[PDB]
Amino acid sequence: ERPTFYRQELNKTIWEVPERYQNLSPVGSGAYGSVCAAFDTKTGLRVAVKKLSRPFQSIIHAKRTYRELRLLKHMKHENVIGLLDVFTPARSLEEFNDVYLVTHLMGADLNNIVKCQKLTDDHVQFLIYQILRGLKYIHSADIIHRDLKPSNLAVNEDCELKILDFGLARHTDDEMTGYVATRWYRAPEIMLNWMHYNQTVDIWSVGCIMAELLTGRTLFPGTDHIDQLKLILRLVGTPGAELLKKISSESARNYIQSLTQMPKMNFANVFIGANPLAVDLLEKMLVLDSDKRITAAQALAHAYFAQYHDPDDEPVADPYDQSFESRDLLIDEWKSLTYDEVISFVPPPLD
Ligand SMILES: O=C(Nc1ccc2ccn(CCc3ccncc3)c2c1)c1cc(F)cc(N2CCOCC2)c1
Repeated sequence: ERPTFYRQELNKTIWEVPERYQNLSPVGSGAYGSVCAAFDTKTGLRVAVKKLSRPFQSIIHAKRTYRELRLLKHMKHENVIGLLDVFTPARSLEEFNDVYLVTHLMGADLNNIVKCQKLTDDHVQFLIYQILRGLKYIHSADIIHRDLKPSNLAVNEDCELKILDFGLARHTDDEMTGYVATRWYRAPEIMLNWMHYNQTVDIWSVGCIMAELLTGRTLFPGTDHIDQLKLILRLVGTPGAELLKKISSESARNYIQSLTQMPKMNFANVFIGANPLAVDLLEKMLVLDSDKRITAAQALAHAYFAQYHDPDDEPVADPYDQSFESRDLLIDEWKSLTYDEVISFVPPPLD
């Protein structure tokens, strides 16, 4: 049953993959992984193959490897990345040291859609509807994306959208410093660590994306974390009594009350010419208090998407057991858990 593997050096990386994968070519890499494009001769699909970099070098890395595979094996939704294959060249656990993941090849993301074409209200309707439909699914499994930005959304020529995560390196202080797309879509409560965050972090990110599809421009292109907070508060208004109380960071909470109070602005006078229903939806997404933000499920029932809403084709996820996240284990334990998931993978219906 075990395929035959062949070797190849590509940018100083030894790729050992099954013979089904041909025409391997580097797309990109980082600390957590290397990615190639290839052609899958079994399914006939252009695919991305990610080779994980030192997946078991520490506890943190091992747990991270296990986490991603558990996530990917669970996600089965039209608007969310599907796992086509996972494999390792190793014939046993003793020699299990490499993991490769395969999915459908992107190419075009929402970033290049927004820069290099005219988007109509009906295109915006369709693209945000598909982000929220994917999001209803993943939130239903208590999965939080936390890094939704236009580079993590794949968009094909028919305007069909998938949510993925193309993060190949760590989410460090330096990667979030300055004038960077890395921070522009983050809910303020996670950007400044105000509190224990909830899944409505992702809804904040949708609002910033929806706004950018409407105007063609970044909503909050802060030059640093504080400049970004100023851009945000200028639009949505400074916190009132109720929200401040909920900010457990005494340090965060005292910086806020130094700011001069500002009202929420008129969104119709920022988003000029836009569908009044878009503006309405945006006002419900872009709300400082995460408790009061619209959820994906609620947002799908909004008038703005009447053209597309179908309550019988907006599925929820099967229960997802995340108890491992509380679990403390050894590198070797995380590794064998990971091995069991590799060996147990069943590919999706062909094709
Ligand atoms: O996208 C993820 N992983 C992944 C798996 C396989 C491949 C192959 C290539 N890449 C890089 C991205 C890419 C894909 C296709 N074509 C070009 C590039 C992979 C990345 C991924 C990982 C996660 F930990 C969470 C989510 N989320 C969690 C929350 O819900 C959404 C899914 C997605």
